[PDB]
This record gives sequence, structure tokens and C-alpha cells, in this order.
Amino acid sequence: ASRHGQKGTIGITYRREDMPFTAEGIVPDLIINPHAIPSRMTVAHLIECLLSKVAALSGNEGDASPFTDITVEGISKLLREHGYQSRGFEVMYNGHTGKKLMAQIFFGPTYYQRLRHMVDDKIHARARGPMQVLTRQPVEGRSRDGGLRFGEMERDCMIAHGAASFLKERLMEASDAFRVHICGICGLMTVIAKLN
Amino acid sequence: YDRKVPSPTGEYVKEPEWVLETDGVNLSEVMTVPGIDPTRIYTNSFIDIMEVLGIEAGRAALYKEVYNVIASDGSYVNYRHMALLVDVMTTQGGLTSVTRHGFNRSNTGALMRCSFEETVEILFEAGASAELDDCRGVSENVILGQMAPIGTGAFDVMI
Amino acid sequence: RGNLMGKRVDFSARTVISGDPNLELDQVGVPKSIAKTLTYPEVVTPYNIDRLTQLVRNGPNEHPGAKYVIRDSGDRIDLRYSKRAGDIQLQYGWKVERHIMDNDPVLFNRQPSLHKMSMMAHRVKVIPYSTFRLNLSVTSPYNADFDGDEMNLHVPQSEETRAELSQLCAVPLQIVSPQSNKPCMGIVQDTLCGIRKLTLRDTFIELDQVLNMLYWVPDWDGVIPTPAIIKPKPLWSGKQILSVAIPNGIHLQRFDEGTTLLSPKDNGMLIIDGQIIFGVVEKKTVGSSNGGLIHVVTREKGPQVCAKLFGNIQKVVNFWLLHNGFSTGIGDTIADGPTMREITETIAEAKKKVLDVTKEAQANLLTAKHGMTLRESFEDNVVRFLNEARDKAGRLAEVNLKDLNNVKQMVMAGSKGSFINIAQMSACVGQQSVEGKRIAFGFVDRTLPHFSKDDYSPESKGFVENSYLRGLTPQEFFFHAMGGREGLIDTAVKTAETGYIQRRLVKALEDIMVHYDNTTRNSLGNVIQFIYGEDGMDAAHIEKQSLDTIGGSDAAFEK
Amino acid sequence: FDMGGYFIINGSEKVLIAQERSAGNIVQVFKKAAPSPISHVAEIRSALE
Amino acid sequence: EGLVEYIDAEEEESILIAMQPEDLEPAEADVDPAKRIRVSHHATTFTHCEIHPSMILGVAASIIPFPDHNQSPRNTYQSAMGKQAMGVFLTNYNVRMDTMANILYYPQKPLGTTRAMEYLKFRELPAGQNAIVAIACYSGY
Amino acid sequence: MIVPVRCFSCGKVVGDKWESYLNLLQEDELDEGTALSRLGLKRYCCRRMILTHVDLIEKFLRYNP
Amino acid sequence: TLSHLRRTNTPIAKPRQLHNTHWGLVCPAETPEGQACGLVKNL
Amino acid sequence: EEGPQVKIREASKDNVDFILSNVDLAMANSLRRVMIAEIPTLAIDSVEVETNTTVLADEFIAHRLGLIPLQSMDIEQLEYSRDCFCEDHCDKCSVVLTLQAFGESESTTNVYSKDLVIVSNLMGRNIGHPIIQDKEGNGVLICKLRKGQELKLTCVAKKGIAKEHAKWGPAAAIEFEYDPWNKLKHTDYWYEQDSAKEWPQSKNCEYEDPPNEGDPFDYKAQADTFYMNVESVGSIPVDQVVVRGIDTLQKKVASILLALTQM
Amino acid sequence: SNTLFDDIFQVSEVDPGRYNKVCRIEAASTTQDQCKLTLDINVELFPVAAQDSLTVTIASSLTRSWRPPQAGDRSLADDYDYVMYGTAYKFEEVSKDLIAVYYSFGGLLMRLEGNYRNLNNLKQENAYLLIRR
Amino acid sequence: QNAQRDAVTLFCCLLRSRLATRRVLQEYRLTKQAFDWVLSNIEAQFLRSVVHPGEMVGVLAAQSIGEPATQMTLKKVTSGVPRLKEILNVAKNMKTPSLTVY
Amino acid sequence: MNAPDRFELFLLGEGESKLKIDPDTKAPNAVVITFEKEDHTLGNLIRAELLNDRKVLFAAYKVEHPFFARFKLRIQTTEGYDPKDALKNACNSIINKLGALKTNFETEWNLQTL
Amino acid sequence: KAIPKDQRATTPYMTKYERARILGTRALQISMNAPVFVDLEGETDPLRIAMKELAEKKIPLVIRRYLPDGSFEDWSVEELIVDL
RNA sequence: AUGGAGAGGAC
Ligand SMILES: [Mg+2]
Ligand SMILES: [Zn+2]
Ligand SMILES: [Zn+2]
Ligand SMILES: [Zn+2]
Repeated sequence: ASRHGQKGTIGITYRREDMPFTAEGIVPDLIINPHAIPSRMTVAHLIECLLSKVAALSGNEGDASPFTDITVEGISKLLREHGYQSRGFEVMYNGHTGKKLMAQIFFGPTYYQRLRHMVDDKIHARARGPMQVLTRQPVEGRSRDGGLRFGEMERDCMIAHGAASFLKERLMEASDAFRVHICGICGLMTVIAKLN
Repeated sequence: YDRKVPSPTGEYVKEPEWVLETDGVNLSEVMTVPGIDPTRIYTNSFIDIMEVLGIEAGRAALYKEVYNVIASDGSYVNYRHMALLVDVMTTQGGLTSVTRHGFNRSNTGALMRCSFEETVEILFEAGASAELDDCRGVSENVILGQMAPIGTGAFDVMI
Repeated sequence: RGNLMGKRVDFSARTVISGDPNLELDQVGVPKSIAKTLTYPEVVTPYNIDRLTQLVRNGPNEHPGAKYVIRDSGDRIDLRYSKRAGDIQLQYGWKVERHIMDNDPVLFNRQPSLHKMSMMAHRVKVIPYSTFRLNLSVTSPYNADFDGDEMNLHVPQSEETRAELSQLCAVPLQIVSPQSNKPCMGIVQDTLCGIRKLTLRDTFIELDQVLNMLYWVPDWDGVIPTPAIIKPKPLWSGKQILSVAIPNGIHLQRFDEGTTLLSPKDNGMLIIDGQIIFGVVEKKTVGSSNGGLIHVVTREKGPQVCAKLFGNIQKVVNFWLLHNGFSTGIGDTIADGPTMREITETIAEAKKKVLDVTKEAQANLLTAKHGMTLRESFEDNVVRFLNEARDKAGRLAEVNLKDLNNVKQMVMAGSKGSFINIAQMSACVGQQSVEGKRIAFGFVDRTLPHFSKDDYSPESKGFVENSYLRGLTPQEFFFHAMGGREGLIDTAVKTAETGYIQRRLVKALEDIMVHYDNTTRNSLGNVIQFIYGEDGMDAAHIEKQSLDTIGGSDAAFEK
Repeated sequence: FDMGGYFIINGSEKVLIAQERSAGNIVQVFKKAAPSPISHVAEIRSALE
Repeated sequence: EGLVEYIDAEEEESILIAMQPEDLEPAEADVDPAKRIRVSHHATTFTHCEIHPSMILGVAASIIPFPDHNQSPRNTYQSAMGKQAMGVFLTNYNVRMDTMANILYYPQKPLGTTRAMEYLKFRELPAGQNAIVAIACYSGY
Repeated sequence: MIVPVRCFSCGKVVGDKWESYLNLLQEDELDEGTALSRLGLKRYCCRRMILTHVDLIEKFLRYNP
Repeated sequence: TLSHLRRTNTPIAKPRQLHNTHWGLVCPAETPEGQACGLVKNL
Repeated sequence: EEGPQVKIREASKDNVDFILSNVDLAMANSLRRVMIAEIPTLAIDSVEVETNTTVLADEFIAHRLGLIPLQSMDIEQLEYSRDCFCEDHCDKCSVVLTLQAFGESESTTNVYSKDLVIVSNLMGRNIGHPIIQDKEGNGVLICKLRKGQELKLTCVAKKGIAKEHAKWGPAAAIEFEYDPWNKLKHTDYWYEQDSAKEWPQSKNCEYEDPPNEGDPFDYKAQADTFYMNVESVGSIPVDQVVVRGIDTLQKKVASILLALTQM
Repeated sequence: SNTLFDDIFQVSEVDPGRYNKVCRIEAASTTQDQCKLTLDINVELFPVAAQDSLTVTIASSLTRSWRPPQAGDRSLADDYDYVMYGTAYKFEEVSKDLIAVYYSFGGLLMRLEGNYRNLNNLKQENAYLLIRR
Repeated sequence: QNAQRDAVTLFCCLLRSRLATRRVLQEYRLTKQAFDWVLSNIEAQFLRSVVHPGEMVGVLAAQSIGEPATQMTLKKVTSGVPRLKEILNVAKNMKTPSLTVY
Repeated sequence: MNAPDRFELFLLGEGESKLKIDPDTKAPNAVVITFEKEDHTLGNLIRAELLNDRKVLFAAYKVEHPFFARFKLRIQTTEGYDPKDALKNACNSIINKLGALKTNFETEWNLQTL
Repeated sequence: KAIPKDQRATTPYMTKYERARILGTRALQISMNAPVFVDLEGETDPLRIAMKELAEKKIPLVIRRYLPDGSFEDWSVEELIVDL
């Protein structure tokens, strides 16, 4: 996550070659999607990135203090003296191909944080395991190696589709299927089946 | 309010009218007033519509209001669904809300009602009224671990 | 509720989910580790015995493999231990619990599970790395995204239960959903953005890139279409190549605002058989909409071929885009010199107009709007003067962003954003409001202690005169913070009330089905509808059509 | 850089969390409903601490 | 020396506060079009002056660069999330024995900062790195 | 937590430039940008590698064992 | 840690709402979402 | 000579800045990726630790050692461990270096790649010496140790390819640029009022003629002439980067030609 | 194979309707009074001034996938300056004595209006419009 | 048979207006062989469009009203979720009762 | 943890052959060669080259999923010219330009200073 | 009683839930190598078989449709139209 | 194992 409520997880990793490159050889550590910007009006991100770029080139420390007279225009003049186009953009080249990118890309340093919530701590899978004694159903939790709730809401979904053998199977051959003996008279499980 | 209505010549034209809007409701008496069109009068209270012009026009107006919520919000849900709900509130005879008061009263097999809101009191006087249970309820067969009569389970297969 | 109407269950898995421009629509990328755990019993049969003995040879932890062979007696040979994992003849009739494999049908789900479309049968594709992977176009019925959401997967254990999935629940056969008698999935984000990019009348593609794109669509007949331009250098048109993705006998016609079979604005849409005749391709066509491509193609050629359609439209557009690029910066929140000075002088003529009312109202020459306070009338007039201020200043900034403006290019494509996003980023964010009113006096007669008492002027009461680009002041900050907390609350509070509404609607309608007489009933055989929906039809098979007996002159009707 | 402010109980570090309440010994008036008889109420929580 | 006073919410009710020492009270006077629009003095009957407006934020939000250009809910979302950002939690992690300790290999004092970070020791105990990052539609992954 | 042996993004060795960067800063007074340039840390990606760097290990050594 | 040491809790007419008088005592941004929103505050 | 053409404008121990005439864009780029990721090198790819009573954790140090630029000149006569018939490693396919440092002084003691020590038998090859471009002749700062501390480990450097870990890249950044005034309209510039005044001219605009408003667009044009500059990190001298670059590209284009024959 | 319409036109309107590569062009035949033309030209390939005067033709000829050419080595059927390949999508009676046909060259559109025209423009897959000079 | 003639009215109204003689021959000049297809289709496509006995059409309605209720969030009337809480609650004292008079 | 080894990018697996050549069914005299363990570095360089050879009617390559180092070249040629030759020639041509590019670079370098 | 073969009221068509269940059921029989009734043309998949066996009307099962009141009509998979 | 608490993830 950047520092502006833009969370997001990895989707792929490309090596330096396959990555798009600035003319001076620079390649990003990171590619986020322009579709994360307009609906979330998260302009600080866009400014911190441009501020951050001048700091780096200039060797100063970009002040993003709240209520200040630091100004996207005034950062842009500073970035322009540094030889770069004053709004972030840089022409870049597709890496598969060497061909120029048609569009120019907003390119810059931007503080990014790594969050707890990595997959190999969430990833769980169960094809039958341990059960509670009271309900003879699966135990709860990945740490205990348990199954996932088939909730009323998921039961409704299967009812809506009209998938009845599956809604049955999910609630019998998974989970807690069981065989009992009933009296054809009183109708309770009173029977003493001395089976065998 | 603007209004579309047939023209002297056929084409639907914009011919706008003066409409009146109220804080508060007395349908019983405002329709009986002189000077107005008692044929076209409306309240958002569908609970008065039901009282004054009866159950069928109540249904029609309970929908009009449900539709109006979805629509006011931009969305569009197909009519058959909102109709089905509206029709389901409306067939007991009066308005039958979607609570333990409304639908969860209605002599449908005990196990079915017990799966909503009032679990035990439902199962208690189901014991003391000695109720029989159909077992056609989706949710009774959920419990028994049997195949529900639901698409796929709605019929039988043979030779 | 928590133990009968709902059980924790076997053969299930959960992980993070991410997106994949190269999975088919109805595919699901399953980590090889999860693939290796979840199982399916298969009976041994002369048709599979070679594949099955072979999967046993692999055993319990080398992908296409198995654990447990189950015998006549139904005892449990356990292939991780067991001195005879190496032996093993396979009598017809023993089950083999094999790993999950490619094209096994599985049931995929994201919670909360609000519609039938929230659990769908995908086709498994076992893949490296630990995320599940879905097509982006299966994103909405799940209401998923990849900021860390997670999804479950449930593997069917009998022959008929996988049947039930691939025949009733399969992702293709859900594309056009009964909810709204329209498609519930369409082209989104990158693809939707770049398809509009690709189809501009300016977007010409030349030979190399035309044969690459052409190769990318796999249903391609191997026939280069004749370039729109031959003349000085053979160019192809964006419209042209994308039309390779679209099937045959797909007819579609539209007309927006300008459009006139010369579509001078490249407006609307005309697709005369599998070839696009005129018009920029955007959301109204390729989105998840009523009259659109996906509606037509599904009905016209079958879900199968339409499911395949998503695939093709992305493989090409996504490619073309990888090699065009597209992006946004603070560049596109900068409106003009001249435009800034107008925005400022618009805002000010609203500030200097709220003053006049406040002047007049104080002087006792303001009249009540019939049935409401003097004070209510004042507030109403002031909030209108300041809402229209914010809109006029927004619309003024929207007019000055060029076609090459990235924010404006997403709006056009319909991929993200809207007038208010532009408005608040460049012009003026507008009036902060809590509980339907502008900011209250939290202290006696003032709003913050940096104001004097009894001051109702724009700023004092919550007007954020600034834009996000220019930046909110201290006062403005706090105020806009107040308004935002209100939204955060009743977003946390919305999900709670709705979560219930739902449970009741469902529990109350639970057992209403359509019986073999087209009658709508319930556990009591009570009649709800004599013919379902009044017309007996299924909402998936219904489309808006105009009954043109109904309008026009009595003359033109007879004519 | 450790800042203190916490305790250590059986190895485990605890933070006491600031708890919010109304002041005592302060007089507040409250308009009340309209399916009600008692139409205004002036009330005081009486603290000794 | 009576140059600074402590004011609680109840007394705050009786005073008029200036927001910025200078700007908000020298006498009476062209402009920069880029700079956000201010209001003025008006009412000049002060009793107190803000120490600094950026002080209204607490600890977690004090990290957000240019929060005054973000839509509020985001500033909130980043507040929940700054707390779950790996980096050095204390210099003595080698000698503690906590269940669970995550330490980022190569922490990095962020390139854009906040005057308040100074007192929060964020630059000495950072949690986050400075990725050269690109906003672009690329492979579509 | 010691200078990165290698700028991430691009690959330049920046491991050997720490020691020396401290000397340019303190011993002949230079300013960070200038000091960075003299190290041949020209493109801004290897140029943040060092300026944003924080040498926690100088605190870590303080503990005795 | 720094945040947690400086937290507020409020048990149980419009309490979650950020109220004018919070100015400068309580942080206007830092609160949790859902559940505890506006009830757990930070100094 | 005959085909594709080179002009070197500048050249150092670390940078060759050239112009590459008369070539396809496909070749100019493909060469650049090969240079980034497919020229073999030597790097520590195994560390056996025997003590580390250091502030830093075992695999953290192991990691730094990997990144340390080791002389890889004679590399084409070292083998791949995977290929070589020894069990694990040998002198034919791996250089082994040793590290010991103990803090003796009160003043913080440093550990530099200078302090690494070849221990296997190089047998004539010029390989494995850790590269030092540092002014005082101690390259890279592996870690620091306080008075009592000790670190005692043993590396086996092996032949490797940047594709497999970026530690093996002879790499550093490679600048690349054609058609410096968009005479091909390969980009379309983003502007607020003026394309030209807002984008800055690239240095390589002295080398081409500007297009003149008075002209119409040259649609026959292809990308020729590519302004590159390869920076080496040292494990190979710059000239060798671009030559082994060309050498390898040709090598693995060759295997394709060969493979047609086999099958 | 063969010609299907010929005439000379005089341009009366260039239009860069927010493009930098295409232009809706308006013209009139220098022969027929009952005759106008509107056309989308790639003005970056074959640039067109106002008051220009272009020769315009429709062939149908000199489908198998488009082999890359060797044209003064083949039958170029042109020696024209500018040549597109489109489809016909509507045939509209402006009534009388007055018939117009509509052409799409991958989205570059053209509408031509006349009378004797008809007796030669079939409802067809066809048409390579050619221009010169 | 009357429920059947009822159910099908609105669709015929359309059919009859589209397949009316002046129009068939004039607007879209069908040939006899094509027309017989245009019928043959319509009947098939229609039949395909009937709802299938088995359809748990109840659950499907709850969800179909339920789901978009969840995408609801924000000058007279109580609207949105709070309105929908009222409608389904048959609330006796609604927050905005109102007459509309013509 | 579910990551495939990195070497699987460039080493061949259990009896993976380097090339596979298949008769494309769509059009005549056309072939679809699959290259196991390569990517753009090679597949673009051959495509670009096959296009200068004038008896080539179609050439395009594509990396179908990037988890995997494998691409596909589809090639079509004028009747009488077998596709493989089209590639065969295309490769040598590349090698010769590169053989030239090499010596042309050296003689340049042997002329410098610093 | 029952309910007579002349005067059946319900769709002569086969509902999608019928189909799913017939295919399901036959795939379950086939998977257990009960005998196969058509010309398995390579096709080795138990369900993919049942589909071919159904497209050839050689599935000998019968559908017992329950009307709400307890009445019911039998149709054969032989005689139901499979459109959809 | 059970029983309770608290923090936190997704809408
Ligand atoms: Mg989410
Ligand atoms: Zn009994
Ligand atoms: Zn760098
Ligand atoms: Zn060896």
C-alpha cells in the first residue's frame, strides 16, 4: 500500500528485461493501474510521487507537511530545472519489443509499505480432516486444519440454482452424514440395534 | 408535474398539470373533497391505500413503492421478482410483513419457521399443538439431510 | 442456523485471489499446492484405468497424482505410507482418490454470497503460485477485486454432482442473468479503456502488429483481412482487427446523440454482420448492458461462444494496449490558466450572492417559501447557490480538459470516474454536509472556535472553496473530515441493515418455486401467482423491445 | 525508542485503554419524545470522587 | 512565563483562536494562482493562536504526506493500514522474545516527509521503502 | 540495517559508496545532492538507494551481549 | 505501538460522528472502520 | 565492414556509449535484453556458516554475499555445476572463498569484500577475485561487528545467468533511444499548451536533422540508428558485456538452427 | 473485375473533427449539378487542402487473405495516389432522381449522392475507392 | 385456455404489429421461404423462453431485490435502505407520509 | 512455496524437446512451431526477420501465459517454399548480421582511449 | 390412481433440471461400467458419453413429474424434446 | 480439548 489508502496485492513479477524502461535505463520496481486514481480522488499520491522525484534528483527532503505553501506548480518548476518534463511523465519503451510506448507514463519514487497479509499465511485447503466430538462436523480454522462454512447464504445460492444433489452432498458427504435407527411405531431413535 | 397524454390528433404530447403534495396523510377524507380527481389520488402510505381502496389496489401500490426505491437509486430489477414479493405479502389478505410477525406465523411446517428468528418457542408450541410437518419445505430437507424438491429434486427418475 | 442450515464442510479451500488476462472466462487458476490436497473419487473403468494406474504411480505429492486407493471391502490403501504404493493392480470398481485436475468442474464463491451468481462453476486450471486466478470479466457477479479479497472453492464428490455444476451452475450459462434480464458480466478496466482507444478513427495498425494481433485471437481462420487503406502504405484500422474477434451474423445497431448513418462524431454503433461499420467501441456496447454485444452474442450464438468471446476481446485489446500504453499523472488534474481564473471568479460570484441573501434575510425582507421557516428558506437558497457554484465550476473545468487528458479518457471509455471526480480534483470540492444539513454549531453559535458567533457564511459552515489539487485549508480539512466520517459510519451501518433485509426476504420466499403447471406455489401448495411473473416466462430470456402500435399520429399509423 | 506507558504481566505487555464517560456533577436539559408525558428533563449525575 | 496556556473543550468555548501566527494578524495590505484559497483575519479580537494546525491530527495520520489533498476516508484507510506496515518496531528485537516479529530487511526513511515525523521518530524507525513506481496499463496483470 | 549491497531497480553497486558518502557529507562539508554526484550515483534510482538509507546497525551494535 | 498507547474507547445520541469540539484534542482521521467506527478514538 | 554498424562516442572502464546504425528494432532490443539477462557470470551461490555472532541474521548476510561483484572474465572455461560430473562442486565448476573476521578493536570493526579469500584452486583462470572499484581498495561493506563479535563462513561461487537470479547480471542500467524527434510518431506527446516547450530535447538531438513544419509525414521511415550506452558492474569489462551479449544471442540463435537438424 | 464509377470532384471543406490523422471531406462533382460527396481521408498519408480537385473512382477488383504485395511486379490497377477497401452498408433514396450510397473503409466513412449511379453500385461486399492528385 | 390467451396477449400485440402485411412486404421485403423461417424461429425462440418448472423462483426474487439493496447509499421523501426497512416492516408510522393530489 | 524453480525458465524438463513443429490446419502451407524455454528475446527477433523474407506470407509469435517460458511462432509461406526453410534462412541471416555487428564493434573499440 | 397418457398437461419439452439430472444419473451408472448404449467415438468421459447417449435418444429412463396436489405424469427421456 | 475475551482481513 502506498500511504494514501491504495491497498493492492501482487499479480505478477516481471524481470528487468520484460519491464518497461525509461530512456536512461530506469525500470520500475512497481506498476500500479491508472484506474486506481480517478474514482478514489487520491491526489496526495500523485503529488508525493512528483515531490518524491525532485527530492531524489536534488538530494533534498521533500516536505509534504499538511498546511503549507508547497504547490504542485512550484514542485514542477523544480523538476523542470532537473531536466525532466515537469509533470511526472517520461517517454518509456516496451520491454518485449524495444518499441516506444505510444503514451507517456507518470514515473516516480513514491513511499510504499509492505503489510502483514501474505498469502502463505492465508492459503488453506481441506479434503477431509479432524472433526469436533459434539457435532461430528469439521473443526474450525486453518491453524487446526478445518473446513469452511457452507453458510445459509451459500445454501440459498445452491437452492436458487436448483442444484439439489449438491446441496445435499455438501451437507452430508462433506460435513456430518450419519445413519440411525427409528421405531416404525413411536418414531424416535429409541431402537437398540444390536447390529451384526 | 409534467404529463404525457394523447393529443387531439394521436401523438402523445407534453401537457403539464398542477399537482399538490402533503406533509401527512388523511386519504379517507381528502378524496371525498370537491374540486379534485378522486380517481387518480396517491399516498406513499400504502398502508392507507390498503385500508381505503382495499387489498388489490394495496398490492398494486405496495409494489409501486418498492419499485420506487430500486428506481430512485438508479438501478432496475425485473418486474417478476418485485411482483412475487409484493404478491407474497399480499395473499394472506392484508399486508403480512417480512418479520416473525408477518410470514413466520403461517402454519408452514414447524422446522421451517424455526430456522428463522424465534427458534425454540416455535418448536415448543409445535410440540404442544402436536403439529404435523409436510416436509416440502426446502429448509426441512436441509436439516434432514435429504434431497430437496428443488429443480433437480422436483421430480423422480425411473425405468 | 449454525449447525444444520449451515455446516463447516470437507473438500474446500480458500486463498487470496488475483486477476489474469489469459485465463478463459470460465476458468479458475488453482495453486498446485491446493490442487494437490483436494481430491475426487474416481471409479476404475476400462476407459480410465491407464490414466488412473498412472496417477497412482505418481502418488500423493507430485502433481497429477493421488492418495488413497479404495477397495472392494472399501478399506483405505494410503499412498503416502503403505509398503505397496509401488505395487497395486487396479480391479475394475475400486475408487481412486486422485488430485483435482484440469477441467474438473469446481464451485467458486466470494462472500457475502448475495446472488446465484455469487457461486459459479469454473473449470480448473492448475497453476504455479498460491493465488486463485480469475478472468477480470467474472469480477462483478462475485463483486471481487484484487486488493486482498479471498475466495472459496468447493469440489463436488459424485458424478452427478459435477454434472449439476457444469449443467446448471457453469459460468457461461450465467452471463445473462434473470435479475435484470441483462448480462451481468462485461468488458472492464484495461480492456474497456483500451478498446475505446483502439477504435478511435485515428487508430491505424500496420502489418507486423496486425499479424501478431490476428494470431492472438485463437478462433482466427488464418485469413488476413484486406486493409482499409492499401494506397501509399497498407494500414489497417483498429475497428477492422477487433472485428476478427466478433462472430458471424452478429448484427447490432444503436444511435446515441449525434448519430446518423454518417456518424459525424463516431457516435453510436453499427455492426453489420461480424464487422464493425462505424462508431467508437465503449461501455454502452461491450459493457454489461441491456442492448449490447454480450446480450446479443449470448442469445444469438449461445453462451459457449459468448464465453469464448470475452477471451478473444481481451487477448487482442490487452495486447494492442501493452504496446500502446496508457497512464495518469497530476498532469491531468491541471486545468488551464484562464480556466482557473474563471473557476475562481464563478465561486466568488456565488460567495457574493450568498452574502446578498444573508444581507436581505437579516434585514427582514426575505419571505418564507410556503410552509417552511424563514431560516429553512435561507439554508435551502444558500445550499443551492453553493451546489450550483460547485457544478458550474466543475463543468467549466471539464470543458477545458483535452481529449488526450487521461482522466477524461477513462470517463469516455467508461472505465472509471465521472463528472464529480473531475469537479473535485480540479475545480472545487464543494459543500460538506452532515445529516442532510451543512455543518452545525458544535460550539455555541459557531462551528470552530476560529470564527465569531452567529456566522452562516459559506466557509464558516462547511464550504470547501478549494480543490484537492490546490488543497483544503485547516478549517476546510476538519469540515471535510466531518462529512466523511458520516459516510464511513453509514457504510458500516448500511451493510448491517441490508445483511438482514436480505436474510428475511430469503427466509420468507425460500420455498416458492414454479410447479409443473406453471403455477407459483410453496410448501403448502398455496397459490402466489397463477402463471409465474404474470406471463410464464424466465427473466433471462426477455429483452426490451418497443411496441410501436402505441405511439405516433393516428395518421402515420394508418400510413 | 521504547516509550513506556504499559505494564508487564506474566511476560505479556499490557496497555490500559483510556475509557470515555460523561462528566459527573454537570446539569443537562433534554427535550423528550412526543409519545411521552415528561416533556423536558433536567438531570445530574452526582459524583463524589 | 505565560506565553502558552492549556485549554480544554469547555473553555475553548469562550475564546477566539487565530489559525496562523503571522498571516492571521499583521495589519492591512498581486497573488500566486497555485496557492489554495484562504479567507483572512476577519474578527480581530483574538485571545489565542493555534500552535500549529497540523497538530490536530494524531500519530498515525501524522505520517500521510499531503493529507490536505486527499478525500477524507482515504486518510482514514491509511490510518488503519499504517499500523500494519512492517519495518523495525524496536532496535532491541534481537533480544526480545515475542510471538511474531516482522522486520523489513532494508527500511528507508521516506522521500516525502512531514514535520511531525520528527517527533514520531519515523525517519529513524521507518516502515516502508521507496519503490520507483509506474502508473501504466502494462501486461494487464 | 546496513547499505544495500546493490541498488534495487537498476543493479549498480552501491555497497561500497556508504563510508565515502559519509565523508563527503561531514569531512568536506558537501550537500547530499552534490555528495551523491561525486560518487557517480547519477540516475535517481541508485540516487535514492543511498539518500533514503538508514543505518540501524549502528544502533544495533550498541547492545552488548 | 505509538498509536495504541494513545487510544480512547467509548462503551454502548450521535456518538460516532466527529463532533466540532474534537478539534485538536482527538484525531479527525484515525478511527477504525465498521463495528467500532467513531467509538474508538485516538488522541 | 558489411552490415549493422557501430560508432562509439565515449568509452570508459565502466561505460561504452554507442550509436548503432543499419539495424532492425528487433535486433537492437533483443541484444539489450541478452545483455541484461543472459551473459554468464560468477556469484556466491552457497554459504556454509560456522559462526555469526553478529547483529545481522545468517541468511541476510548470505544474501549480501550473493550480490557481491566477483571477477568473471575467464568465465567461459568454468562449467555449470549442474553439468559438471563432480558431486556437488569442484575446481572445474566453482571457486570457493573463505571469510573470517573477529572484532578486536574498541572502534567498530568493518567487514569488506576485500576481506574475502579465494581458497579453491583457480588453476590459471582469472575468475573469483572480488571486484573492487572503491578508492581505498575495500569494496562493499558486508557488515560491521562490535568488540566481541565474530563471523566465520565459506562461500562457493558458481556459474550463473541473470535470468535465474539478478545477482548474476553483468548488467547495471542500459540506456536506449531512437528517433529522437518523433519523426516516426511512435509516441504521441502529452501536452498542456505546447508539445515542444514542455518536453525537453534529448541529448541525441544534435545527431539528427529536425523535421520542418514545411514537410509532410514520412510514412516509409523505419527505426534505424539506436543510441545506447551500456554500464557494467565490473564482473566483466564493458566491451565484453556487449560482445558476450552479441556472442550469446548468436549462440542461442544457433541452437535453434542446430535443433531443426536433430529432430 | 472492372470500374463501377468515375468522376472528378472539387473539395469545399476540410475537417479535423478532433483527429490528427483523419478528415471528413466535403466536395462537389465538376460535371453533375445533382452531386455531392463526403469522405473520411487519412490526411496524414494523403494530405488534402481545401479547393483541391481530386479524381475519384470505385473498382471492385484489380476473398483470399491479403498477400503482401509486389505491385509494379503485379497488377496495381491503380497508379493512383490514395486507395482504400470498404463495405457498402445502406442505399438511400433522397427521392426522385436522387440516390446516395454509404461506404465504410474500416470506419473511415463515405457518402456519395447522384442518380445514374445506382445502375452500377451493387448491394455488395465490394469497392476499392481510389483517388489521385 | 383463457389463462393461455391472457398470458400471451402483450407478446402478440407486438407480434401482430411487427408481422403486419403492409410492413412485412414493404419495410422489410421478406420472401415466402424467409418468412416461414421468421415464423419457425419465433415459435422455437418463444418456447425456449418459457420458465422451467423446478425454478426456485422465490429465492431468486429475494436475492434479486436483496443484492441491489446493498449497492444503495447517498428534498422530500425517506428513500434508500431506511425506506426499504419501512416498506418490508409494514411500518405504522412512516417517517414521511404524504398525499399526492390531482 | 508454490513458486516454480527459477531454472525452469531456461533448462528443459523431462523430455521437453526444444522445438515442436505442427501443421496448422486453418490455412495451407503453414506451420506452428512451439519454442520451449524462450521468450521475447528470441521470438521477436525471428518474427521481425521472417518479415523481410519476401516469400513469407505470414509470421507472428506469441507468449501465451507468462508464468511459462514458451512461445509460438506461426509461419506461412508461398506455395513451393516449405516453412522450415523460411525459418532456417531467417536464423542464419540473423547470425550473419550479429557476426558482423560483433567485428564492427571490436574494430571500433580497439580505437578508443579510457 | 396415476394420471393417463392422453391428457398430459405439462411441457412436452425437457426442463433444464431434468436434463442435468438425467445426464447426472447416467454418468453415475456409466462410471460404474454398467453397459454403454451408443458408439463411444474415442469419448472416454462418463458424462460426455451420457450426452452422446442422450443426443441419440438411447437413454431408457422415465420422468415422474409431481403436480402440486400429488397427481403426476410420466414422460420418457425417449419422448421429451431436448431443445436448449 | 472446551469456554470466554480482544485485535485485525473482505464488502
Ligand atoms: Mg475489496
Ligand atoms: Zn417405538
Ligand atoms: Zn539505480
Ligand atoms: Zn564440478
